[PDB]
Amino acid sequence: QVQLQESGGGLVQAGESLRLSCAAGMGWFRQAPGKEREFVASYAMDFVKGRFTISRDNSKNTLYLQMNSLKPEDTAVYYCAAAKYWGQGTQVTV
Amino acid sequence: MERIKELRDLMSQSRTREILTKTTVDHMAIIKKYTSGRQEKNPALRMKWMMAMKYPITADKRIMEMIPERNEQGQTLWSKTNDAGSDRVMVSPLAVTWWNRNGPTTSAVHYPKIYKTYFEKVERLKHGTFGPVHFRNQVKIRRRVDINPGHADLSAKEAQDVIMEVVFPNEVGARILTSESQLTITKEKKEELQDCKISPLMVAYMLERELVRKTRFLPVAGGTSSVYIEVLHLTQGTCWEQMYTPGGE
Amino acid sequence: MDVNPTLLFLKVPAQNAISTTFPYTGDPPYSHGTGTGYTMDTVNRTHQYSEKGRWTTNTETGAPQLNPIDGPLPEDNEPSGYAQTDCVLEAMAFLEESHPGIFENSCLETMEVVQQTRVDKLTQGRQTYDWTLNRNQPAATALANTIEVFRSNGLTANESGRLIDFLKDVMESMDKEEMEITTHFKKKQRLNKRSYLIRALTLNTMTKDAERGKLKRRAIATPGMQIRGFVYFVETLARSICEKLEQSGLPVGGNEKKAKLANVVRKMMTNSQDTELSFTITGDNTKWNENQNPRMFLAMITYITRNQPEWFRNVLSIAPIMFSNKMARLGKGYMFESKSMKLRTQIPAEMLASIDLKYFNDSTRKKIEKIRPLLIDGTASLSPGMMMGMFNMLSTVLGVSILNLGQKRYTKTTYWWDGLQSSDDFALIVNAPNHEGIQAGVDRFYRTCKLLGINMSKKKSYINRTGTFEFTSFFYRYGFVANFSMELPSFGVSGINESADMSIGVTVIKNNMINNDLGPATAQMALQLFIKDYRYTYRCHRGDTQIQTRRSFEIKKLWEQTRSKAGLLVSDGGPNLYNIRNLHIPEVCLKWELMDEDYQGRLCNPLNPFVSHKEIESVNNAVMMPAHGPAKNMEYDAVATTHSWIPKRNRSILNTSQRGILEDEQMYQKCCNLFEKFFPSSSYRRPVGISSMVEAMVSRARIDARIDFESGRIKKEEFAEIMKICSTIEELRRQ
Amino acid sequence: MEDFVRQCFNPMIVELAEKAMKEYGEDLKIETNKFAAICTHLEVCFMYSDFHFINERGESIIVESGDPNALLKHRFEIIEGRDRTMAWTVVNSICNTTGAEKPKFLPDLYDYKENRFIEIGVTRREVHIYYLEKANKIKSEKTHIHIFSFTGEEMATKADYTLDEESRARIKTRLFTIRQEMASRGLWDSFRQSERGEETIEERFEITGTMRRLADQSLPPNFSSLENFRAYVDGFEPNGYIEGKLSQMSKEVNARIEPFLKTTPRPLRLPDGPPCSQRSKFLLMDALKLSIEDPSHEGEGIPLYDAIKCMRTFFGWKEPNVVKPHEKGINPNYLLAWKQVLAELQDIENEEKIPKTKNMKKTSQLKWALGENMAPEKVDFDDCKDVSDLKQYDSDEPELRSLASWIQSEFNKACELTDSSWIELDEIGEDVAPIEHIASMRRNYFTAEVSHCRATEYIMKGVYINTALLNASCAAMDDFQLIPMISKCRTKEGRRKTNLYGFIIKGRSHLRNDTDVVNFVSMEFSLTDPRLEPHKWEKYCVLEIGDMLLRSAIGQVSRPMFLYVRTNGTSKIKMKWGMEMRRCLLQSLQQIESMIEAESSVKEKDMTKEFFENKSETWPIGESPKGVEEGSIGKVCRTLLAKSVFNSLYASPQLEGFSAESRKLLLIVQALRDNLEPGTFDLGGLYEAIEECLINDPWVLLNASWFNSFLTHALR
RNA sequence: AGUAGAAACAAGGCC
RNA sequence: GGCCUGCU
Repeated sequence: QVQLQESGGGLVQAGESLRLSCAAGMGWFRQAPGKEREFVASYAMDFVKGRFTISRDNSKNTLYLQMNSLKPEDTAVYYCAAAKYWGQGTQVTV
Repeated sequence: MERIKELRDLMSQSRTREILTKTTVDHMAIIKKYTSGRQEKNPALRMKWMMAMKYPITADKRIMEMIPERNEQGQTLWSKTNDAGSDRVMVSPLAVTWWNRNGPTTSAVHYPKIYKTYFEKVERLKHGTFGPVHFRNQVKIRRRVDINPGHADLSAKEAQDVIMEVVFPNEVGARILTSESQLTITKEKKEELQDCKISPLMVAYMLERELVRKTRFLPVAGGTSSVYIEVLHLTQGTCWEQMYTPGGE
Repeated sequence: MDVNPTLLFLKVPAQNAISTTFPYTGDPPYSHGTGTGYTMDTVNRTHQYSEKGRWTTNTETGAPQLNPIDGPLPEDNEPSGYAQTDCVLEAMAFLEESHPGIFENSCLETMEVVQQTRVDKLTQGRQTYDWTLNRNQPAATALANTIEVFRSNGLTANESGRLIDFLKDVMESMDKEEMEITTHFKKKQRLNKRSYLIRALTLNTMTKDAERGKLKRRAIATPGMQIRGFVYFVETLARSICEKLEQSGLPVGGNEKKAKLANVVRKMMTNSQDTELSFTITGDNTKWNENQNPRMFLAMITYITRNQPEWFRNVLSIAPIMFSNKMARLGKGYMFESKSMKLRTQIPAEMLASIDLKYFNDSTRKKIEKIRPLLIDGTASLSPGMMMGMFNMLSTVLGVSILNLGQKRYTKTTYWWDGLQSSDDFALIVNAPNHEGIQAGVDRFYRTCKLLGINMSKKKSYINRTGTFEFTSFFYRYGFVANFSMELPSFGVSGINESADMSIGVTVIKNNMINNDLGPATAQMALQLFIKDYRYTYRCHRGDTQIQTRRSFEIKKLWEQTRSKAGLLVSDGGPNLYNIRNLHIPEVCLKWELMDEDYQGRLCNPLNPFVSHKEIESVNNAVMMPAHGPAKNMEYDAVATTHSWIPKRNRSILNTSQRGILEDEQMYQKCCNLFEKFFPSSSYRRPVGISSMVEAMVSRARIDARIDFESGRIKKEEFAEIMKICSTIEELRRQ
Repeated sequence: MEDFVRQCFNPMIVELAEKAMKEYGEDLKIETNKFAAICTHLEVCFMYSDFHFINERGESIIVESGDPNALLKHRFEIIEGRDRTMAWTVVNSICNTTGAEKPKFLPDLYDYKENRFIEIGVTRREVHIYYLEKANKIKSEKTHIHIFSFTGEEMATKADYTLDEESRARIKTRLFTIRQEMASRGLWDSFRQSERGEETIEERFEITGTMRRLADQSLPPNFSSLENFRAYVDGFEPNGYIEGKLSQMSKEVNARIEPFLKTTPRPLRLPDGPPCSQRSKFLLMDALKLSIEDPSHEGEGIPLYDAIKCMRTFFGWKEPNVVKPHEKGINPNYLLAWKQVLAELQDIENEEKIPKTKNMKKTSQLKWALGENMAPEKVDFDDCKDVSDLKQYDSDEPELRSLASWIQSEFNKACELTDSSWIELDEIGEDVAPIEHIASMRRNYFTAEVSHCRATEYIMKGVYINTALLNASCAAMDDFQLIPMISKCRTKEGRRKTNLYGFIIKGRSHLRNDTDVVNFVSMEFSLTDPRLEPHKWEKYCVLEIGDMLLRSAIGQVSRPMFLYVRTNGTSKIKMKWGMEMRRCLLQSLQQIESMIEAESSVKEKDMTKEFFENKSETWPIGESPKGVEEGSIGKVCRTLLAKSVFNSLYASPQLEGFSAESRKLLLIVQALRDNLEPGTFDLGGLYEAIEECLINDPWVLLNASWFNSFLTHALR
């Protein structure tokens, strides 16, 4: 019943910014190439706190993840999730 | 006889009849407190302002038939103009002093028996023995202490039934007091005040004050006894201690 | 040489002579005219501290309301009412965790009280805004008028005699199409749904007088009678909660406040080792009431009442629901003067919505322009925040939650803090290993306060090392120091009556000797001055003097008539036997053994026409509004003498269209006196039941005539006369 | 089943049973058999009680209809049919009058012959079980019990049946009528067993209708219904949400502590403008006294005669003339008022007995001086809207005025000793305890120190003037009244003396509100020439009225003697507070006694005598150009008394605001001097709060100057 | 005029 | 001119 599509990923410079959006409680999760899933935001993880901000428009049915001051260690597929329902993910490469 | 007669007279007039009919017993209190008189915000200012008027106090209508309208020189003692929202008439303060020099006299022998607390205080102080004043810093520490020295180990509600059965034996209702201490208190205060005619309400109030235990938080240094706390102002100070032993001990 | 008292502080520490800095010997400031300007200013200020919220229009009242909750976080140190729901819920959760079982217990006792409370408890209150007449009236009068209107409209559940049933009727009135009210000028007027909603949700605004300690005047509010029961229940719950919190100081007295302050300072400093530094902040909160949103109180209570019967939750939630939609009456109005034509005019505040702005100055013009959008039917919507400390206890609960949120278990850092909160005032003791730690702790405390809609007044606050601080005019310097300047205004004649004034004065001297460290010689001087003022006020001079007054003749003849003149009361022109040892004895009992039996009997005569006693509550209780504090009641020891008269009433009702209230007063008092003569316990214990007056009175007449014959004065002739007179009044009540 | 009670029973019983139904709060539609059963119980109660009368004998007289007579006594008097409160009222009354025992449950009837209760109950079941059932329900009962049952049988203990048997035949005929009438109805499928003692109820407080919608509009911004918000709250648990917002919140939201050092505090700025004027209601430093040396006490005497006698003691009167005009009024009116006062004083002197209180004529002079008929007439807005001049009352910050040096000298000479005792204290109970003796000795020392002080004279002047003014306003509301300023002192030689400073004319004083103003005109003699400090007398009109000769070694001075005349006003609150000026004595001497006690707590001994006699210890109580000057404890007493007196005289909102906002800074400075590392969050805000209270009041400006001097001397 | 200070008093209303 | 009220 809940389909999800992520937008707003891509190639960015280190120290740059990026606004992920997921069209549909909700979470943003990430997967680096050599690992399983990592919690980003729902609350934010230690590795992304202060840099990254999660915000939703319930009238647009969209969840946003505003990433700033990006590091090479953010480089992952960023997946959106609804709580059981998972997006396909958007590639972010820093 | 009389009581039902003014009852019938009240029911004669339509408005009072309606008030008596539609008003239920529970609303008794409400309508009794129903008044247009606001509670004064600055009592001192108006007491100093009203006493400069003629006829500043109020008294029952009966005053018009016990005290003459004027004294020897013609200073008026009472007026026939009633108060705002009562049948009482406004009268001059002289009508008080007049009542204390030529008014009716009675036998006040039973007031000491009624106002037990105050007379016990007086008796305790009259036989007290003072001692030397010692000047040294007093470490006043704040503690919860009982101020009433005659409390019979009863709470407010606990002694309220006792008070009713002592004064209003018929309105007690379901309650029949179980504790035997209450039994003896009822017996004593019943046989003692059997014909006292001060007022049921004041008798009940003073019995409540005497029997009910009351407690307050105060800065004390030493003492801590009920008899030693009523004179806490006289025995303990900022830098002086006055040894005292009430007459009871 | 020029004299300068302030230089005295160069040798005597400031707190040891702080009494000199309290000019409480002169007339306190008073307001003279309308309080409409202050009301409008307060409304605008409350609405602009939450400007960044979101606007809506209520579908029932049609008024614009501003919701700032969960709004943007503040980016400046200015006052802000943008409280965050999640943060406050978390604070309450931590409060519960640190004090398990607090909410459940408090809710249990509150449920007991609510389901056993009676309607008459609402009469025990000061002025309340009666909507039947759109004016402030005594609580009992407003309650009676509202009950009469409800019964006339068909809402008679309050006849059950239960406050919960009265509130049920109040809520049911909200869903009525058309109510009816009475007005005298009697005319029956019809109020539609919206008009009655606004009349039940509105507040009456006045100006606070006798307020010492500030140059500018403020405005205060009084709610109606429909919302006071819910407020009573909510405050009962909040009091039961705070009584379980040692960090709160609102539900206690002054001495308890001092004891708790001493305990907390000793706990904080003593536990601190040599390495930890300690600092005390003497904080005041700016715009405390204007920044507390009722929706947040709703959230706090619904979190408190979790896992409780739904009816309890609903009845406790009704109050903040009405405060969130509360309206405020602008006030008396505005008075204009024309010097060219030499006249004056008084326009009511309700015209501010439509009246042109040519008559108003720039400041008032702008205030009206800003407040007009919120004007609905002559009253302004005040949703964003509380007006004047109606929820004192819930605000104290929130402050105590903030204080407890730094117990070093939630700080997660070396620094920590504690202290005491009493609404609008607090003392905060913060300990940390270094000045940087103290700075971080205070910064985080301030930030957390700003997340709950609470602001700290930086201008009226300062931080020093622990050992010296202030709290509600109590100056602590290694131990609390007496002031005695706060109680100075209470050293005169109270203004109740002669005996009451004497007893109250001596008792006040005694108490201030016990608590405020009043000196012996100072107490004797106070006694002398009080006696002088008492004699000069009541025209009762020593009697042996030649001071001619309106009462000096009767007093002098009483003096010359009496043999043992030492027993005469000061009220009757006798000598004063009071002293430091006799301050706890009533005057009558101190002079009892010296009075002549004739004068003693004349004085304490039950048949005197002056003494009047109404209820057990008003026997020896005097309401003295203390300086720099809320109205308080005192028990004063006094003997019922001929001097216990009650003074004259206002008597100005005779010139007003509300003149019939006096006739109703007289008739109600006549009926009440008759009932009391029929039911002697009417005063001491308020009667209960569901029957009507005449039934009880006639039936008790039956029985008492019977039994008083079975032994007493009655006779068969009289008993039968009473029986058939009872039948006569029965058939009269039939028709 | 209710149709039966519709049909058979009379109204009286059915509404009695309906009110008994309402009594315990259960509804009649759910279970009605109880209604029928208890109404039949009530019916048997009536039918058993009525038709049964007694006369002075026992042996009840039974009449089918009560004949007109006094002989209508009822044999059995009913208990039930009444509310619980009244049922217990009758129970208690019977017990207290009959001397019988009080039952714990409700009886049904009382009887005289046997002087006891009857508890009638007719149950469906047979008697011989229900009887002992209710008997074991009732503990140790002497009330006789009697029950019937439908089969027709009767029983009772003692084999006692208390009245006629034809009545009981009546009862059982009624009983079987009931029975074989239900026979036509058919109710015994439940009649025998229909009540089992159910007592339960659930309290229901439901939010619905409009009040529910209001609940839906009192939630956080992103909630739609109270149901959803309560569900969210119940499901809410702490998951570190305060930390997230604290991290996200801007760092500019801080409470940084600014260190408070010696160089931090700056002197308070005083307002600049025209010099400050005099506001007192009477002359303080420039007063003059005409005396008689009479033996009367303060209140003893008659005012007008004393004033006239004092004024006749002075010779050298001259025709009055203007010296310094009011600069805003009509000085000739003041001149004419003075001459009118003199003329009417003579008029009183001529007649038989000096009146206790005199009323003056309402001439145009005092009509203007007292501001009569100047209040604008009150009208309605609908009649005055086109008037361009119509606007609000002038509401702006008061005029700014700079401090002058006269208030400093006035306070200086308000703390100086005098050649008289201005306090005659009342009596107290003879001291019995040693502590009372110590208190009395201390009090005597302070009275000796402060009685000879200008502050006490000002206290007495203000108290007397305000008392007289208030009493005259309350008594003579309409008509202008003359009141001579009188104060009685005692000389060093011990001779009592009276002093007449001048006169006060009170005007119309119809004071309703505590803020309503009563206007009067005050005239006071003096010798101080007003040509040296004119700015201090902006609102006064000063005439030349005579010459005075006081004995001096320089021949004899023959100084001029002027009259300060002005229009002033007060209010009920101001009069009341000025008539309680004696508490300044309290304030001051409480402070001094606190000092003495604090010092004596160090040395275990009372330290009053050496403080007042040796005068070794001194406190900083003023600054001279040489430096800070210290004085003995008595001078501190007088200084504090003068400070309190001036607080009571120049009271104003400015004083309160400045006092509070300067006590804050004083506490901060004290913390600094105590080495307690004081800190502030916004000191500029506190300074601005203090500086906004200083506008035009001489007293508050002098206090601010004193505070600046204290800061300058402190912080070292 | 005067009192006082963010608005008022310097009598009100009723005939 | 006559009368009413002084916290309504």
